[PDB]
Amino acid sequence: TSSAYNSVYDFLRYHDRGDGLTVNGKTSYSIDQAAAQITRENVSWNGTNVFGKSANLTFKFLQSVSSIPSGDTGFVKFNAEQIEQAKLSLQSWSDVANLTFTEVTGNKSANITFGNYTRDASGNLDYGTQAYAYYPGNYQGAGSSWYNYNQSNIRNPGSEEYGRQTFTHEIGHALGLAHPGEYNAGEGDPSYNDAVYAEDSYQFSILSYWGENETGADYNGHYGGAPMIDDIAAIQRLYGANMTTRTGDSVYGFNSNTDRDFYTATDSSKALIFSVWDAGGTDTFDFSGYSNNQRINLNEGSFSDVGGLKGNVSIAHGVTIENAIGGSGNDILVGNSADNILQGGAGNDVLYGGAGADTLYGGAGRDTFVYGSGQDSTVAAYDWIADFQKGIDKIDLSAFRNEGQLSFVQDQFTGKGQEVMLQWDAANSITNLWLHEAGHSSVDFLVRIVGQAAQSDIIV
Amino acid sequence: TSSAYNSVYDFLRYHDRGDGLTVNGKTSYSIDQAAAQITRENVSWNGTNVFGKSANLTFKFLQSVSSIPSGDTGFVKFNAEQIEQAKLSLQSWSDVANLTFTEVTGNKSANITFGNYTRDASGNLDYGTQAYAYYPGNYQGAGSSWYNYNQSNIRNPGSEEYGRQTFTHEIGHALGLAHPGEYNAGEGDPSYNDAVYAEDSYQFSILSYWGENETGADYNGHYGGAPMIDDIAAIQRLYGANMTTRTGDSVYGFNSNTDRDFYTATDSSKALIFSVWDAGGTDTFDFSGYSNNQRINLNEGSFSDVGGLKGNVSIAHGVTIENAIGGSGNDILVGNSADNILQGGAGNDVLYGGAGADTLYGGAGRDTFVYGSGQDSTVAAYDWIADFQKGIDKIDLSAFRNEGQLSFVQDQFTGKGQEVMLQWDAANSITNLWLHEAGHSSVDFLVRIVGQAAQSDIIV
Ligand SMILES: [Ca+2]
Ligand SMILES: [Ca+2]
Ligand SMILES: [Ca+2]
Ligand SMILES: [Ca+2]
Ligand SMILES: [Ca+2]
Ligand SMILES: [Ca+2]
Ligand SMILES: [Ca+2]
Ligand SMILES: [Ca+2]
Ligand SMILES: [Ca+2]
Ligand SMILES: [Ca+2]
Ligand SMILES: [Ca+2]
Ligand SMILES: [Ca+2]
Ligand SMILES: [Ca+2]
Ligand SMILES: [Ca+2]
Ligand SMILES: [Zn+2]
Ligand SMILES: [Zn+2]
Repeated sequence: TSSAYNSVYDFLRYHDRGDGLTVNGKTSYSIDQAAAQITRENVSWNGTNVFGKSANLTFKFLQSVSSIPSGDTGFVKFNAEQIEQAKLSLQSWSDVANLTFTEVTGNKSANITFGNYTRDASGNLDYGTQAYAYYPGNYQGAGSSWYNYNQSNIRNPGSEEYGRQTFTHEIGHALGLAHPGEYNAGEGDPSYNDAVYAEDSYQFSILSYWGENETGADYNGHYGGAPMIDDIAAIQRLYGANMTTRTGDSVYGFNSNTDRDFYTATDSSKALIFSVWDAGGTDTFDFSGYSNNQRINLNEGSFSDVGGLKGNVSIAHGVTIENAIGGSGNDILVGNSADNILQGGAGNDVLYGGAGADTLYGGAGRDTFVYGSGQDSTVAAYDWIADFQKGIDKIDLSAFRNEGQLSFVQDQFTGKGQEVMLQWDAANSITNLWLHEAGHSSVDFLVRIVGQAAQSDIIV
Repeated sequence: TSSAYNSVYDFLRYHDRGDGLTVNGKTSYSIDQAAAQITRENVSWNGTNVFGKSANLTFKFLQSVSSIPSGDTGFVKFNAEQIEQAKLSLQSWSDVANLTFTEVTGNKSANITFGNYTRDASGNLDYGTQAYAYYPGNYQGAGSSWYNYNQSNIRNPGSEEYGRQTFTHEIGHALGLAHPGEYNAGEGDPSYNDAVYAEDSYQFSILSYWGENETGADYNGHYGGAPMIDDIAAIQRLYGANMTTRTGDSVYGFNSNTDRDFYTATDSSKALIFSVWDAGGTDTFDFSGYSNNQRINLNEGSFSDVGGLKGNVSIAHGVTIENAIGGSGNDILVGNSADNILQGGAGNDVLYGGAGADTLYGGAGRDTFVYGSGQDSTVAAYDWIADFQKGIDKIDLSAFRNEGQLSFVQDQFTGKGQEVMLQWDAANSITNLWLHEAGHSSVDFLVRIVGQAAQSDIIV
């Protein structure tokens, strides 16, 4: 098999997990096992051991306090930028789980509160700690979240990414989520070594303490400010999935119509770090503004390498994303079982539509359109390649070698199977590529091509 | 399991074939085995043993003859109605296989010719025989077809359905197709008993000699005038499939946009008998004008009971039809793995979307929406039921009993699995039906409903 097919084969297994694997010498958890681990405290605003139940919550920016439940002192109320960013974090949660958030003021009590502190119980300045929060419950301070105003990232969460991230994280605790493992700041000096399972890192959960690098991802110094894939599954386990979110045709990345900063890149220097939740419609990963070689996977639960980062984009369980556009780099685009439109852009790209009737544009450059199986392009649901360049692009059928090397025939099939034919339709200017597969009584594989193709453009 | 689910279960297996079955005490052939049997003469206009190769053929209405190759005499040329109907038959073939037909006149030779006879070699009137034709080849008379002008059905093929049928049949021989079994008129007195395989009947092949009744179908005295399912597979085996036919959104039945008489019903007294070939687009079986209880299946290779007939509609191998509309009768509509829009119409209908994200309208009456498995409506590709009537329609989940009887919960899942919940979204007026299936760690089944539904509308 060619390296183009191999490159797809391996990318499809990027960050495989669960199923009794061991990664970094640790036990590997599936999304759902990570999610049960994150929700092990079994507490939510609906009570203890209540799962799959939605909730309507209130939140409040404290303007003063009689005391802070941790004993810390030097209260300072949220400034305008902290308020705007905290609302974005809340929205990043209610986007994915069945939660509503409504602000209250004055003397009304609230499920989730926000406030800063600046000193410890002794009255001494604290410039060391970052933030903390209290689980849902009926006790004094339940749901309250607290942030160290002496940290610039907390004062400026809109310009310092760790601040927004910290907001999303502490709100997570305030909704009932725990760290993926038993560890907390102030309690010795834990590390990724103490992780219960391999996927305990920022790549999978912003509830983690560990950098995405511990799992092989690399965000180049940036912090995603929104729930990651296992966070989404966890919060949904507690409160149910939100099926009203972005149910129209949604575009993520460049030219985004999400009105969400963490899904939006406005120019090539923007870093994207997100796990997408999308509840309906025909959706596109538009990564067209980057020049880096990217690897984009549209399979649910899978990770992509976008914009020069590694493992920075994923798609949540229960989500189907249909289209992808690469950039000017040499990209790999992998579709899912749906009907996908894949656009490689400039650069020399590898596109794989997988199952379903996909429509493929290699764009400029020397592109390869890869078929891993007869089920990729059946007659009943055939692929189109819409911009094929004779003598420049390639169609890769090397995967079929596993059942006998395919041979070309000019205009008739012998019946021995494992033959490929190109047929030119002069009236429409379409080339039909037919493959009569071993074990098939009828000719069941077809890719239609808008343009001419030569025998030497087909890799067998 | 309910009788609604059972009714779907059985309909899905209507006319099962191949796979070592025996039907009517005979060996059952698959479409492809029937097709190889029909093409056993191994001859086509491209020569002997040439398969999968397209052809550009000519045809001619003889105006006189020096002799007729069978020895029959009393030549009479085609009349205007025979010419129009013969062209429709030719078109019914070139619609499905990669053939073009071009008429020639004067002294030019032609691949396929048409002419009538009226007497035998002795010069005596023949009012008994019907028609015959000669296989492709290089010999004198190859491809010629001949019809008995003393038969009113041959003179009036536009008003007498057996005439048009006979045209399509003899043209079949002229393109290289044989009877499904070794038998021919004049050669003793063959019958369905002599059939090599069970599916040798008009239900499957208009090359057959045997009535559709021999296989349990019933066309109420009508004759389909176009290639049936195994005829399509056969002709495509010889000449390749025609992928340019009806590649837009095509509607079959009432309100048809096919401009084909055999796919078109203009009012409720019209009988439909067809096997559809369609090479692309989003297509609809519109059977809305009938009052009979109908059973409509959108799976490729499957048969339906339409307009009060039995087994009169099928879908050819390699074809995907997406939508169906029933009539005022009590119908069953079965979808395929694609995203299907199913409309039951009036009457009490059973709809089953099967896999994919389907959108279902029960219409007037007491309708049942049936789910046979978790894969029918995953969160990633969920069904909509768009006109659900609380207290009138039903959603049938009885199939899930096979893995434990489903129980209802009001607003939270226990985690034991096999529970169903209805959730009302007041802001949008949508009810979400969630099913947490045994063996699933997350909640993976969802049907969304435009309208209210009661617990007692769900059949577990
Ligand atoms: Ca969407
Ligand atoms: Ca989608
Ligand atoms: Ca590219
Ligand atoms: Ca696909
Ligand atoms: Ca390219
Ligand atoms: Ca190209
Ligand atoms: Ca495909
Ligand atoms: Ca069509
Ligand atoms: Ca279609
Ligand atoms: Ca009906
Ligand atoms: Ca379906
Ligand atoms: Ca109905
Ligand atoms: Ca109804
Ligand atoms: Ca479905
Ligand atoms: Zn924490
Ligand atoms: Zn015959």
